[PDB]
Amino acid sequence: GWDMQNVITLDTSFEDAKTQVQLKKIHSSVILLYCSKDEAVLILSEARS
Amino acid sequence: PALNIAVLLGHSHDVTERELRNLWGPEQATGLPLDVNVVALLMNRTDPKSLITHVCDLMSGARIHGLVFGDDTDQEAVAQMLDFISSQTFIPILGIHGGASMIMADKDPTSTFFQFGASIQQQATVMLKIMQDYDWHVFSLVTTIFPGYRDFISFIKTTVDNSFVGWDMQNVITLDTSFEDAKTQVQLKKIHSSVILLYCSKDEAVLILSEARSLGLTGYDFFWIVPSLVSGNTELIPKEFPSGLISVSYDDWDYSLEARVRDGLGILTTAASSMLEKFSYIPEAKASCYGQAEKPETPLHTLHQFMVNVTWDGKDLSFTEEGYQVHPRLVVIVLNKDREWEKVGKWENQTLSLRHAVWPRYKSFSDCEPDDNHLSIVTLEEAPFVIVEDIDPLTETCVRNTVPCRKFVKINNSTNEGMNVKKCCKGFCIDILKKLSRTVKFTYDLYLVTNGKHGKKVNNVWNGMIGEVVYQRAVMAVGSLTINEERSEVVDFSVPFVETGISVMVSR
Amino acid sequence: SDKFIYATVKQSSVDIYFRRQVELSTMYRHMEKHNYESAAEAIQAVRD
Amino acid sequence: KIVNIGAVLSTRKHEQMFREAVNQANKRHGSWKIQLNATSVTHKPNAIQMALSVCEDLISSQVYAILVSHPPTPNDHFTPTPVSYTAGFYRIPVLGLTTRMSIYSDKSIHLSFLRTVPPYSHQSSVWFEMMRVYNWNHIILLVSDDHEGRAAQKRLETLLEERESKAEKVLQFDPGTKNVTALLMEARELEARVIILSASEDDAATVYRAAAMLNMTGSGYVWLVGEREISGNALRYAPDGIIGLQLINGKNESAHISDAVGVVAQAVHELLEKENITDPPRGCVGNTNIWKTGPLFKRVLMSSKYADGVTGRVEFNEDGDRKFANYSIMNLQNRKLVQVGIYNGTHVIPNDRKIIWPGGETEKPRGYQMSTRLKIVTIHQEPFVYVKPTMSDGTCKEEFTVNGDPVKKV
Amino acid sequence: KFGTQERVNNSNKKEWNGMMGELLSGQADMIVAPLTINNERAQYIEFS
Ligand SMILES: *[C@@H]1O[C@H](CO)[C@@H](O[C@@H]2O[C@H](CO)[C@@H](O)[C@H](O)[C@H]2NC(C)=O)[C@H](O)[C@H]1NC(C)=O
Ligand SMILES: *[C@@H]1O[C@H](CO)[C@@H](O[C@@H]2O[C@H](CO)[C@@H](O)[C@H](O)[C@H]2NC(C)=O)[C@H](O)[C@H]1NC(C)=O
Ligand SMILES: *[C@@H]1O[C@H](CO)[C@@H](O[C@@H]2O[C@H](CO)[C@@H](O)[C@H](O)[C@H]2NC(C)=O)[C@H](O)[C@H]1NC(C)=O
Ligand SMILES: *[C@@H]1O[C@H](CO)[C@@H](O)[C@H](O)[C@H]1NC(C)=O
Ligand SMILES: *[C@@H]1O[C@H](CO)[C@@H](O)[C@H](O)[C@H]1NC(C)=O
Ligand SMILES: *[C@@H]1O[C@H](CO)[C@@H](O)[C@H](O)[C@H]1NC(C)=O
Ligand SMILES: *[C@@H]1O[C@H](CO)[C@@H](O)[C@H](O)[C@H]1NC(C)=O
Ligand SMILES: *[C@@H]1O[C@H](CO)[C@@H](O)[C@H](O)[C@H]1NC(C)=O
Ligand SMILES: *[C@@H]1O[C@H](CO)[C@@H](O)[C@H](O)[C@H]1NC(C)=O
Ligand SMILES: *[C@@H]1O[C@H](CO)[C@@H](O)[C@H](O)[C@H]1NC(C)=O
Ligand SMILES: *[C@@H]1O[C@H](CO)[C@@H](O)[C@H](O)[C@H]1NC(C)=O
Ligand SMILES: *[C@@H]1O[C@H](CO)[C@@H](O)[C@H](O)[C@H]1NC(C)=O
Ligand SMILES: *[C@@H]1O[C@H](CO)[C@@H](O)[C@H](O)[C@H]1NC(C)=O
Repeated sequence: GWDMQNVITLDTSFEDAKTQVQLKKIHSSVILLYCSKDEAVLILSEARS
Repeated sequence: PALNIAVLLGHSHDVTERELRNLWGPEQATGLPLDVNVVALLMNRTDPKSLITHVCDLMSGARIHGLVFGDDTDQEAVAQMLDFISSQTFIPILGIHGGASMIMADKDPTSTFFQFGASIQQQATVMLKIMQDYDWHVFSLVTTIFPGYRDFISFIKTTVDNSFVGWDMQNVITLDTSFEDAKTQVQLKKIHSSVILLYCSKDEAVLILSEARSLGLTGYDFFWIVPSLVSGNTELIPKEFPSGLISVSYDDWDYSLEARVRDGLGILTTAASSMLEKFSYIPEAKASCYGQAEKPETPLHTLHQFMVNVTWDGKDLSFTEEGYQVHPRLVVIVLNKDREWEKVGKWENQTLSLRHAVWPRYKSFSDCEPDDNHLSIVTLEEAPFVIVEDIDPLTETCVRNTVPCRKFVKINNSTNEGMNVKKCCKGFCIDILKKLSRTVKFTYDLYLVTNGKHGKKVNNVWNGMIGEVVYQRAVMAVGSLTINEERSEVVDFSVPFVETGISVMVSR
Repeated sequence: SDKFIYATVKQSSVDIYFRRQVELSTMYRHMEKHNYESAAEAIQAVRD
Repeated sequence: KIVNIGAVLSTRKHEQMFREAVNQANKRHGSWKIQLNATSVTHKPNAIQMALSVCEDLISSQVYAILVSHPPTPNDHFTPTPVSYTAGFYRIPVLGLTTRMSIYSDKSIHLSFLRTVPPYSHQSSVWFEMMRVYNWNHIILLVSDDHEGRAAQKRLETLLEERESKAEKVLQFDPGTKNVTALLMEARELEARVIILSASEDDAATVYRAAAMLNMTGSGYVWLVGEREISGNALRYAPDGIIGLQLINGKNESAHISDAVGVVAQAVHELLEKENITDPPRGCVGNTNIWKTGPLFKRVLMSSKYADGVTGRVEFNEDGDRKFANYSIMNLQNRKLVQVGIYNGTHVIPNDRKIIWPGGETEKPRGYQMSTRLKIVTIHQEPFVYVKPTMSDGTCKEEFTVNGDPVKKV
Repeated sequence: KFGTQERVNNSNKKEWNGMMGELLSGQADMIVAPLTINNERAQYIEFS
């Protein structure tokens, strides 16, 4: 009974108008991330913000 | 008795002194016990020394018992100065246009200076009325340390706490400083899809809206409602203002300057007449501004308590204790797709009349994502499935388990046009539609069909809900719509969610 | 209907309960026009 | 190169010492780059005359800031209002030396106005600290209905909202009311015994006199007041044991002149290191446009921290008022004010003096006194609350149940 | 009246009437009566 809410792909930059309305769509308590370490740093900083 | 009223204006307007004098020539017994000797004057520019000298010369020479000041520039300081002058001369001054019309917060208790404007409280009331009329109950509140922000926030909180409407005020954000540096992005990033009441200055609203666009806060579903403070001069419009930026302001389109001067003269004349009926006579003006007269100088009778009960020819131009108009001429304007402030609604005798019954979607910018999750849905009233009722008398908004729906009701059979009245629709099909909106994640603009009745092909033309759907006037037809061979040929039906054949009912 | 008339005490807990309920709203609109000032008066009206 | 600074001052010797302070600041900073000229004007009895004089003398001299202070005459009915308006037309910053009214904190009215003394509303902050020190949670406000009382009330409630607590009652009376016994009688029936007053000297005297007759100044009551309520006529009728505040240098003209001149000189020097700086307007008549860098100059002034001031560390908050001022808490013991502690910038620190609370007792009175006479409300419900008319003697007939026990009636 | 939050005709202000208003306005310190416990009343006063 998995509940896979949404698939988010951050094709653009991690600070523009996109990847903000996309990242705000996360209402679940578990986030499965996939990226490089360098992109992970930026994505996690944005998520913390 | 003779009442001398002075009218000070600027060269920016084309009105002449002869026209100002002729404005008080209606000759239908405007003043029953008194006549008004209007004296006009035009000033090149407004500044402390020359303004004071002009007013003092008017009081000394013309012995004016009042004043009607109309400024051309946008100097908010002038109003304050006028108030000061009034407190030093007891001359009832009226702020008509320009800087003198910008509502000042706390006037001197001993000063008789009234303004033709709307305070921040009235603008906030109109904004909340817009939000209630368009069912934007959930909203945020972004303010800055601009003066008067505390009063705006306090009034918004008080009105929210003392209303039967939902008013889910999500959060209050106060950008102290460094909008782009830090400590402000964190606050602005927690604002979700909602209405954002913004209170700041125009040169600062530009920065705030630029940052909001950079944070993706200016989509189709974000409605920025702002007071007249940031809209300011309608002629100049920054490129950072999103289209659909709802604002409220004192109307400078319909309320002409001549009408303003006529209304001010009428207010002063009616107050003087009421004083004549109640008190003995018109108090003579002060001797002079200068000289340092040794006296308390407080007049035995003044017009302060007689401007609260004023009724001109047709309008009720009464003032409040603080000096605000009880019935201001407020207008709700939006920034349409042409990047020009287009008047939408008006605020008359404590009622907000809006042109657009349903809010039109405005493309905020050229690169905005297209509107695809918003659908237009037709519906026809059927007794068990779609029940259409009026708005709740208590909360003045659509009740629980019910959704807004605009019915195009004609004024009468005489006219060939009508108005869209926002009624409340419920029932089986409406519950199905609500569940579909929740599951498929789409928003809808429900509206009753007025062309036909359930659909029929007359002259190879479909009417009713089927006609609306086939002619692309709607995305879907939620209602008591029966699946048919011809209808399925014309439109695409979903799965039948209730079995409805044809059956015969007889009296037992 | 207009034949079976029923109500309760105006400005009381049951009035709030019927106002809050979502299904019974219709019959709430039936009671708002007949609500009595006090329970004793309503009981007397039921009695006669 | 020469930079003008204007000062509307009470007396000629004050203008002379202002010139001396300007010369000292010029020597300290260095007059090689910019020389600070100093023009001064004595106050005028007529407000219109003063608003004309600031245009003819200060504005026509192309000043950068105006330092305004109260006149020597004890009347203080918003004296800097002309200047703060006229120099507010061009957004020229105005420094208030000894004007503690709370109207000037409204930046929507006085567009360009700073001051080195906090307004009378910030005294409420001190009161809050006392509530944190002596653990008083139930209070009664007696603010006046004018702008000052409303501002003090708003500031105190804003402070209390952080504590998630509210004042028991906020009684408002119109300024200059001869009879105020109604509000005091309303206050007496409450539970809170911490009475906080914010009113002018005459209104404070009236409240003190009307509370003396009601025996509300006795033991168990504690009065917290400001500086106006323990100065002048209000001190003549002040109840003993009242606790009031006194600004350390609120009435000192020379220290405020010196520190204001120092901070404005530092701000001028800092401003003239920026680009596209615009000269101030010259003369009111014929110049209807605001000073372009006026708002920038005010923003510089509000963000400047004077290091060594005669009155202390000069710092302006967002409202342009003085921040972190020293309040000398005073208690009226034996018809004489004695300092029972001092409120520094953030905290109250007491001293060796013993506080004599109203009534003469030395132990700290409790915040309130719990009432054991509850006002009960009931509604006529037949099974629960039977209600019957009384007989002619004031009671109603005693009955008995089936068991013979008497029914208890009230 | 037992008590119900009603809109006063001026300024559209919520106000409690009856026992609820009497208790919240300080005129009474306790309500010993058949006062039903519900969510609407419990937000402003507290029941035993
Ligand atoms: C500041 O410079 C101005 C000249 O730019 C001086 O203003 C005049 O000074 C004389 C002598 O003090 C006065 O008699 C005049 O009345 C002033 N002119 C005006 C405005 O009427 C001013 O004195 C200089 N400040 C000082 C005292 O050094
Ligand atoms: C001040 O006002 C109060 C309240 O009105 C007065 O107190 C009572 O007022 C009623 C009338 O409302 C009188 O009938 C009573 O005799 C008053 N009782 C007293 C003496 O407290 C109070 O008298 C007024 N005081 C003055 C001097 O004006
Ligand atoms: C004076 O104001 C200061 C803040 O400016 C108060 O804060 C104290 O500052 C001293 C500086 O050495 C610290 O050691 C204390 O720890 C601070 N207060 C406490 C108790 O935390 C100070 O309380 C005020 N009065 C004093 C005692 O100077
Ligand atoms: C307005 O400008 C005109 C033309 O310069 C001048 O003659 C007139 O004196 C000015 N107004 C006044 C009365 O100051
Ligand atoms: C004053 O206000 C009253 C309110 O009823 C109104 O009836 C009356 O006409 C007003 N006074 C005038 C305009 O005579
Ligand atoms: C404005 O609307 C109110 C409410 O219907 C009404 O009482 C009032 O008379 C109206 N005023 C006018 C003259 O439009
Ligand atoms: C008036 O009503 C009739 C139907 O009785 C309709 O046919 C006619 O079009 C109406 N008038 C208009 C809208 O012109
Ligand atoms: C107009 O409205 C009136 C309201 O009574 C109605 O009786 C009439 O039939 C309508 N038609 C006309 C004459 O426009
Ligand atoms: C104190 O004052 C009150 C005012 O009503 C009075 O009733 C009481 O008797 C007085 N008590 C003393 C100390 O006599
Ligand atoms: C004012 O302050 C100065 C400097 O601290 C001091 O020399 C002077 O005595 C003070 N005057 C009064 C009366 O406070
Ligand atoms: C100062 O003004 C000049 C124009 O004279 C402008 O080019 C420059 O950018 C300004 N300095 C600032 C605000 O960066
Ligand atoms: C306040 O009081 C202290 C006592 O030592 C004094 O030294 C200091 O200058 C004052 N500071 C402020 C905040 O004015
Ligand atoms: C309006 O409210 C006041 C105060 O509750 C009340 O006295 C008055 O009767 C009300 N008027 C009507 C009929 O709504």
